[PDB]
Amino acid sequence: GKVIPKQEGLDHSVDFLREGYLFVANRRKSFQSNIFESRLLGERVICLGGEEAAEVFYDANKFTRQDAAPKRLLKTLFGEGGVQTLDGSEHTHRKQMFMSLMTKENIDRLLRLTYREWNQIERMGEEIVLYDIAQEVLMKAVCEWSGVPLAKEEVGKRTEEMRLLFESPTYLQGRKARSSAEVWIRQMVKEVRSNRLLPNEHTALYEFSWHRDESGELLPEEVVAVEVLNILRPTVAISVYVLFTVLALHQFPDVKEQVERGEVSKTEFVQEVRRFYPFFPVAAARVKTDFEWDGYAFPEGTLTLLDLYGTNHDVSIWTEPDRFDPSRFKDWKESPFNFIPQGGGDVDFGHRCAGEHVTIAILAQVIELFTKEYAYTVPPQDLSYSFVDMPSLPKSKLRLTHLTRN
Ligand code: HEM
Ligand SMILES: CCCCCCCCCCCCCC(=O)O
Repeated sequence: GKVIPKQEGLDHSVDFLREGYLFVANRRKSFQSNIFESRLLGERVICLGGEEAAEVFYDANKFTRQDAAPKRLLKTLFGEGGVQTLDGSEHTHRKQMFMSLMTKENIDRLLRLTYREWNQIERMGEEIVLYDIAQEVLMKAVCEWSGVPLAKEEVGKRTEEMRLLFESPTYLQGRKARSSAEVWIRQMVKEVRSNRLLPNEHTALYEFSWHRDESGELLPEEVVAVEVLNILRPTVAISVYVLFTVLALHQFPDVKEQVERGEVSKTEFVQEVRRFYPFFPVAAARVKTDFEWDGYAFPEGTLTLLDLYGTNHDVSIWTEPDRFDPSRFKDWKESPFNFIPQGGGDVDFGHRCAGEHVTIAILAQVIELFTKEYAYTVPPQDLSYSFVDMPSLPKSKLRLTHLTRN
């Protein structure tokens, strides 16, 4: 029989913009609570953080993603009708559609495509901006991987579009991008179902354009365009983690040397990059019907936020969360709720991120290239990144000089 700590005032949206990734964490410390209530986007909002609130937030008996995501993110970042917006058996079936791609062999294909693209950054020369090059590498690799025709002369435009999507006046700049992208891919989709274009099996455009939902029926063309965009867009967004991974290599020379000696694996270095650096701030959902957790009352329909970054730095879960220390993962298996940079819960039956294996494999290959394959200088520059602006980026965008093969 407890009261949920409540912030006074009519609107805290401005405060959420002011404090970004530190909003939930500042209030969890301030209140000394894993739960509190704010007002934003016109509504009462319940905020949560930590292992046990995470396990509750991913309890499908208690929470629903139906109408959870705000319509403006549907407009710019997520797409309408996507797997994000789905329920029960329908969601399980479509989520199995995404997971069919994440086989080891199909990811191997992707990683061969990224290696081949990366191999050409020796082309550009003695001075690269890593964020730009990463985006273009990833865009060409993931377009190829998904059977998506991407001509050379249009690589700037399409990669730019995906960037405005995952970085979403600028609001409707991102809106315009989403529209352009969606008709591009919708176009290609109808050329697939009418045999004017023939993408390979085990690619997203092929397997999605042909997908039969649980009725036995193909999906609408715009929905297919959305589901493809939910692979193209976040793969390019991996560029942010590329920046943070090379930054980690430069910022923590001792762990870099432990990576090169094999004391810590590449996977573990990647995990600690995803835990240490901010990227996705909160997941969202809605109380299904009135329930109680921990003596607290959740009213039906209440929008609810789970703190991903904050949970990843939770001092009750992690020893010295503020130290970059990949050895914290060796040998340590995470639960599905204590380490959640790309969502919590079970991937196949919950809304956890589809692309985690892809993310980790691409970042591990980056560690290999930027320690063993290439040599380079990091000149003095602004390598700081924001805790309040979303998403966070090292300011200089990682300017590398004197980049030569080892
Ligand atoms: C190749 C790269 C990626 C792919 C293909 C991908 C794909 C997806 C998909 C399909 C979903 C919806 C899952 C569902 O509704 O069941 C999702 C959600 C999500 N993704 Fe990823 N993503 C990628 C990269 C990333 C990156 C770089 C981040 C950075 C933090 C991230 C974090 C998340 C989070 C937090 C969610 C929501 C979890 C939730 O709603 O419970 N993903 N992703
Ligand atoms: C309620 C979610 C607010 C997110 C606002 C900041 C955007 C950072 C997330 C970008 C991650 C890219 C992955 C994706 O494209 O789906």
